[PDB]
Amino acid sequence: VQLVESGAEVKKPGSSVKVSCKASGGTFSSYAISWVRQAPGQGLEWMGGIIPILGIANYAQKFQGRVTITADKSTSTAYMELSSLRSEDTAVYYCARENGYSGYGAAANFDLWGRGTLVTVSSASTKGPSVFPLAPSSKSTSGGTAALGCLVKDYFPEPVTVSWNSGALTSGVHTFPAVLQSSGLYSLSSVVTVPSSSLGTQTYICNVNHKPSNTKVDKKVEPKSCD
Amino acid sequence: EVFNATRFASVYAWNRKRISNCVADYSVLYNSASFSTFKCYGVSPTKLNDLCFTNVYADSFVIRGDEVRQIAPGQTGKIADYNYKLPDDFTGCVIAWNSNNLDSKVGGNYNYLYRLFRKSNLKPFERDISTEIYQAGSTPCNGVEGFNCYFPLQSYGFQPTNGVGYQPYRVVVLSFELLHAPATVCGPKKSTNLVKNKCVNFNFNGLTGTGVLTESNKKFLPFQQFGRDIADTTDAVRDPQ
Amino acid sequence: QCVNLTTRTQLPPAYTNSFTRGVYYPDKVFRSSVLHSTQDLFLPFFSNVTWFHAIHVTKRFDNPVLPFNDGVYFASTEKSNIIRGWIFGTTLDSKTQSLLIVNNATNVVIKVCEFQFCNDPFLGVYYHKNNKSWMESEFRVYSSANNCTFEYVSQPFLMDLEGKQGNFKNLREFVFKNIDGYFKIYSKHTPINLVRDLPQGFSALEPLVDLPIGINITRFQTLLALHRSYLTPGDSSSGWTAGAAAYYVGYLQPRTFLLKYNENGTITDAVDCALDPLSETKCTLKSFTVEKGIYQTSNFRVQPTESIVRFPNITNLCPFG
Amino acid sequence: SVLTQPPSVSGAPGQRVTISCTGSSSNIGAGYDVHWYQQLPGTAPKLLIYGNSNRPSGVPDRFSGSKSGTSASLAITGLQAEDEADYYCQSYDSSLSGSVFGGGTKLTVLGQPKAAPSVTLFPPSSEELQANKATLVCLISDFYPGAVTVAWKADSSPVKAGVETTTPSKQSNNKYAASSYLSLTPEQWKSHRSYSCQVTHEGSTVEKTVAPT
Ligand SMILES: *[C@@H]1O[C@H](CO)[C@@H](O)[C@H](O)[C@H]1NC(C)=O
Ligand SMILES: *[C@@H]1O[C@H](CO)[C@@H](O)[C@H](O)[C@H]1NC(C)=O
Ligand SMILES: *[C@@H]1O[C@H](CO)[C@@H](O)[C@H](O)[C@H]1NC(C)=O
Repeated sequence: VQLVESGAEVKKPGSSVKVSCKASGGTFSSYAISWVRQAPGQGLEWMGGIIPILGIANYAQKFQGRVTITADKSTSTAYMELSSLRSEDTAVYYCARENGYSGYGAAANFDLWGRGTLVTVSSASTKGPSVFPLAPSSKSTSGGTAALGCLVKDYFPEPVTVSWNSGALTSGVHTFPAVLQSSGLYSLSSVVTVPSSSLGTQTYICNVNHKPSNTKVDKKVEPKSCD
Repeated sequence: EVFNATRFASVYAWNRKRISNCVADYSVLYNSASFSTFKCYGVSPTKLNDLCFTNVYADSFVIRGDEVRQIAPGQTGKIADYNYKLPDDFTGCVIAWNSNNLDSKVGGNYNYLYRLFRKSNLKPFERDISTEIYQAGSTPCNGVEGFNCYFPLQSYGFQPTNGVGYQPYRVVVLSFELLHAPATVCGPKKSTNLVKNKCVNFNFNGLTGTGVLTESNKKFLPFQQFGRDIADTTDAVRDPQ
Repeated sequence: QCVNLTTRTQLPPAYTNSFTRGVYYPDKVFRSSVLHSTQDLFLPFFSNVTWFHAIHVTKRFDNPVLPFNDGVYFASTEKSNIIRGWIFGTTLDSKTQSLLIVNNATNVVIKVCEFQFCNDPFLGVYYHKNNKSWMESEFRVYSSANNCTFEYVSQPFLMDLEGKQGNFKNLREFVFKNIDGYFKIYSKHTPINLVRDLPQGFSALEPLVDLPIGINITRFQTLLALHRSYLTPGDSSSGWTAGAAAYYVGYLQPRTFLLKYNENGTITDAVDCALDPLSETKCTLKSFTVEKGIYQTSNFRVQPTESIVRFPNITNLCPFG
Repeated sequence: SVLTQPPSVSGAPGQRVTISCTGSSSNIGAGYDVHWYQQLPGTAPKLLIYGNSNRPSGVPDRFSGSKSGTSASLAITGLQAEDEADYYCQSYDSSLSGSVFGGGTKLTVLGQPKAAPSVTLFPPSSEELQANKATLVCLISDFYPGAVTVAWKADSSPVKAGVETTTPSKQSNNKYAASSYLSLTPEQWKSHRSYSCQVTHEGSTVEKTVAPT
């Protein structure tokens, strides 16, 4: 079968996170289900495994009593609750399945895995984004091409997609990734190469959508008059 | 940490520890005056430190108070045949004690599991972690909790307010291996009180001489053990104490 | 991983003479005021020994694969700790139990395993611009390893990573033997002020730890370390530097030596029996002082070099079965 | 933790490449089976081989697993265009009371030839100056590979504050592009005479400056 998980989710440093694990079909109420995490920089850890039949918790000695995993038999799902988050919890969790066997070793193997849930916690929480226009000058346009775009600043959280004329511009578009600043903030940019013969007859606008903030700014872009 | 820890494992997946490149003394494990039952076959409990073996396999798990008599070769039950089988040539040394103040709590402690159903027997010294639903008939069930399909793994009934024959007993078995190889871990000779200025007999790893041990006034270099003289006679041995 | 070198000019090795070198403790017992002789692997005095250079000012870098015999003598008047460690093996193709005894800047690593030894494993010290210190960054000794059994860690020892071009101030001797498969290491530091032609001084060698590996060693090779300063472009092809070092490689011969023990119990003098008739008489009479008179040391037997076995006027064959 | 792994391993496309997993005598050498996984950067890891004796459905037979005493080994034959991932060593540990993974080794070819870069320096606009901040951008595009060292200067001293570099991503024409920001204030933006971002790429240094006045 296939196990689906939730998408990206951000929270506060010291609050509780609520994610879930859905199962498509069956073969979920008969085998054990564990949770394996992965963080860029170190190896893979193992918090614990929960059995859905008896409902018995089995964690590790390296993790203290701060995470609780429950199971449901009515809809065949599992939930994960973790409070008092720290600055190291920026990782991704996986909803794995265990299938035991017989032999001299008898080790726990992970034959079936999940999709993944990106849980990133940091400062500089959700706020109002601000986009600034960008126009070329007389020195930057020496040939028959021009470079302009829109700069997105103080936006949170990820992901954020940019668009040009509601997707009417395809050739010459480029989306730049984000970066970690000194205060936990991100910044991106996007520039398009257009000829100078269309700078006086057609305008360029940027449409930015933000589903976590439910905001959508529509700013104008005009060439500079001094240069 | 194998004896004193924060928690233990179950019987279907127990802790396996190997003692290699180490040395220990089984004298402290005998005068503890804290164990409930102590059985040790294949060798006497008081003369197992002189003779030593190649490897030491130690397994630790939990069991009830009425099942401590089942850890023996030559009987059939429900736990000794589906979780850990004992062969005929079993020279192990089992130790058990009662520590109900840590593995039990109010409300019902059901942390550890056990296997109850199995298709057939198993070869001794083999772990079984199969969580497949044991079918008792001839029709499949697609892993459901209905007819003809019961789950072999069942919970416990540990409670700190029970009697004596139903309490969680920490049971451990120390088995020895005999192969064509040097002793990775061996019982060492015990020390004896230090005596000097009398006619004694000592064996300092290189000789067995009878004489006295007088206090010398010369210090040797820290790389030798013995010492000869002009007449070619070993009359100066450094005490490793 | 390792890289290949380029063909350049080198200097041929020279042959020098030793002066009372290669004396160690032949046993682990205490002796005093006794003149006892034993039969072990020592170095004959006034013998022809090889000499290899390691100075830059040119570009002298020679590390051949010399065959390891029963007992060697590796003496080096180390000044700035250029030589890091030594390797051992038979064919160096990840087929036998090779040895790796290196002395890094953190701890001594004695790991006898099946590492992939390349043609010329060498250490690399790079000089940083921000930090004014010599740090080791190019760790090119082996490729990888699959499975191993033996692993031992020795005591930590500090080393200096800065290489100069001045005169030497210390002298280190290394003796590696192999009996019953046991590995013996004799090392002792002795300060001295000389660049070549070692003096006639006397100094014993005390062992540190015995390594029961139980394998056979037939070849050995020493490791050298280079520096990467701002004067060189930083490539290990034609531009590099090695400072100044000089190590001696000698083969121990099975010759009996008469040792002298004082009241403290240290070795003071060494007398051979197969080098000089005077020393032979001194070691056979069991006395360091010989008066006037005639003595008998050994016998003189002429070994036959030819064998004339022939049978004339006779022949025939046999029908077996 | 208790399981170590080499950080990198080199190989050739057509030879045999092996790796080793080393731990203790209580997790791998005690008798427990080992499990190898593949961590591809961009999808979930799957099962490759369990117990070093059986073959699951959907895996090729080129992977070979064996246990030589206290160490496990993985051997492959032939490097295809899908081996740009990480291999981990997983075994059941009794001292940790659970399963623990290894370190992870990287095995991939950069395939990153050099290319001539082209930089663009853009001054901030007039609408950005009243927001009490100054974001000096410096966009680099059409270069290969994506390893550019970004430095800033104000004609009298290098700037070691507010410098940020982003990672470059692949374009549609097999090129890379990135941008560097500089967080400053508009009060000190007009006092200095000029600003510039200096970069290098295999010795090639391209310098571009602007003037606010
Ligand atoms: C044995 O231990 C005692 C005390 O721990 C110490 O004084 C003595 O030097 C030791 N002997 C050795 C290490 O040979
Ligand atoms: C040797 O012993 C004598 C007296 O027994 C002493 O004076 C001298 O310092 C010792 N030599 C050493 C320790 O080098
Ligand atoms: C055979 O013997 C005769 C006399 O003994 C001798 O002259 C002749 O040379 C011999 N032939 C050989 C040795 O071939």
